[PDB]
Amino acid sequence: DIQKQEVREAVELPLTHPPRGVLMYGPPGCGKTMLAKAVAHHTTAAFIRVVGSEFVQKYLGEGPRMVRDVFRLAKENAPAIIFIDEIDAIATTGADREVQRILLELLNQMDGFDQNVNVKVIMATNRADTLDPALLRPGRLDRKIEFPLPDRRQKRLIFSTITSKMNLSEEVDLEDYVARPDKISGADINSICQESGMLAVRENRYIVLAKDFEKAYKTV
Amino acid sequence: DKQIKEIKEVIELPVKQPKGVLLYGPPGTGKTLLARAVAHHTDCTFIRVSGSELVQKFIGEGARMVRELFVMAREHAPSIIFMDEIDSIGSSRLEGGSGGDSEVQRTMLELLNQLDGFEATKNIKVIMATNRIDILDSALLRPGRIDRKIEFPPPNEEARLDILKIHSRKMNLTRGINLRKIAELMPGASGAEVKGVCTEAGMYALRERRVHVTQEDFEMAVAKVMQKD
Amino acid sequence: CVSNLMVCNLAYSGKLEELKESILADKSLATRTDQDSRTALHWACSAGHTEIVEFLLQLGVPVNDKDDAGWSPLHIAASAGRDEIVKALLGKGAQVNAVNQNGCTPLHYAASKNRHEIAVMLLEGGANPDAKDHYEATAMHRAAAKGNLKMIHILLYYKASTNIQDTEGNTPLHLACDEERVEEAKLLVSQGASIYIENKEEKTPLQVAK
Repeated sequence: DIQKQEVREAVELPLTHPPRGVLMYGPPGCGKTMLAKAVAHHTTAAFIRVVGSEFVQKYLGEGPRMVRDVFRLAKENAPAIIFIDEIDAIATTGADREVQRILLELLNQMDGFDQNVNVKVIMATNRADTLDPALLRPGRLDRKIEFPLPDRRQKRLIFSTITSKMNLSEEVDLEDYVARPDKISGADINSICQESGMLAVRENRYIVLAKDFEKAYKTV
Repeated sequence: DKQIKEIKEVIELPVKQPKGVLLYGPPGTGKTLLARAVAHHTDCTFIRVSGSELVQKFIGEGARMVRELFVMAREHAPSIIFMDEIDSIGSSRLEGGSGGDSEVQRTMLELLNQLDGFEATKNIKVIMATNRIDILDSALLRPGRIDRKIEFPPPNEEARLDILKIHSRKMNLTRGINLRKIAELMPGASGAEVKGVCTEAGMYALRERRVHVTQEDFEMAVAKVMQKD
Repeated sequence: CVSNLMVCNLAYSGKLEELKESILADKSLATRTDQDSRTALHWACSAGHTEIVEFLLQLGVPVNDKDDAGWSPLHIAASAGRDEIVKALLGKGAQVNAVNQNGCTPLHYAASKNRHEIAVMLLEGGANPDAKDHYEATAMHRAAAKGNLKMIHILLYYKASTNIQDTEGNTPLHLACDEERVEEAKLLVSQGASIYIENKEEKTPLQVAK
């Protein structure tokens, strides 16, 4: 609802036509692949998918040449929505600090490309306690987009954005199923709804009910 | 134009000797927009101290770099030094705020004594930004030998007509807009509300597919930044 | 086949004559339990078949049989969206304020998607408008959260309290401020919702709303 619309209006609306740094967060929800693939289907361009730990090797001069060549085909061919995953691991160990200063080097190379430039630098993470304060500095990452997990509001918002995609009976409840995580600590409510799809996918029942919501709450 | 105009004949003078400058006022915006926008018109690097965590490990591990920062400023001969993180209302106890702030006031004391001591390259500059009794402590410490003094007004209405004009020359704007009520409808606490109405209103000018930004759009972005404030 | 029991799959699939011949052939089939601790009445209330639950209630099936998760046939019928099944179960004497494992009532699930008929018929039978689950949350949290302003109003017809504190401490006015429904915020404030009551976050409903 608000995540696909914030990432959508922050990526594809400035793509062919003012932020550009879309930072995906949220450690409860796995995520980070439904939006990369959804972008890989809605937009038809070149995508250099990089798990992050792909350019950590003996070499030191090869990294900048790799991001500069991928940036020359990204800067030459199309507004590549290149997806950098798990920056928290490579954001803190001489190799890791080495790709940390390298990470600030490419963050300066997007600082030279203020915005509306040919190509775009999206970003994904799940741990913000290890992220440098210079990474989330405004002007660099102007959009801090969360995975809907804060207990009070965005839990119901992600209930709405997951009920907008999948089937639904009127048995879908919110009070006991958002106040239960308020009493006992729980995570990945979206992935627990997906587990309810993994218990209603047994082809016995045609419409999902709350027996797999509470049964998913007690089993997983 | 009242800040960049006064700042051009000091910053841009050794470009196309003043030792430092201080900026006082409520903790809004204009201390970094001026130093980094005019440092950006200088085409020079921007060297920050920013005493905090992860910087005593990231930029140097056991180096206070009070001279090594002038070695990085010696190799990077065009440079502008500015204190940004220390400008906070938290250093108000006048004991640990004045001691912890007095370590950086001493740092810029020995730095101004290095610029007065000798010069290895030109364009070396330092910019201060504080608002507390520490301002009066700096006036007790500055015996007024080598320092430049430039008045920095707070983000008032007169600091919004000119920053709205300078920050409105960049993008398109209609001529039938009143530059008084739209400046008065963005009260206190920064100028980044003005720059957020301009820059965040250009996305509504592109959304509406208009070639020029209208006054109703600036009002819309005023309401949008006032929903966030 | 929703369950291993054949008569439950006949109750869900709507096999009227085969379920009548099966239960008339063997009376025990109506009362048999499956792995989910459900009977034919539960699945027939899920599917919403009228004549099947009228044959089962005609033979005298227990109306308040709870499963492992506590779902009574009124929870599943009022939670299914069928008015006639609620008419039959309330006609037989179902518990208007029965609680499942988590503690919700069929009035709550009726109030989820703003079902007016099931709300008026359950509340008319003697349901509790201010009924609370284990998690301290009445139906006005569904009504204000899901945007069901008409459920707020018809719960106020039955004198529902507007200031039930949640397990965090938020009144239903905060959940009216969740969806940013200004009509629900102003209407609840006018009808008697207290803005002064705060949660553990020490935030008023006006501070949480944007």
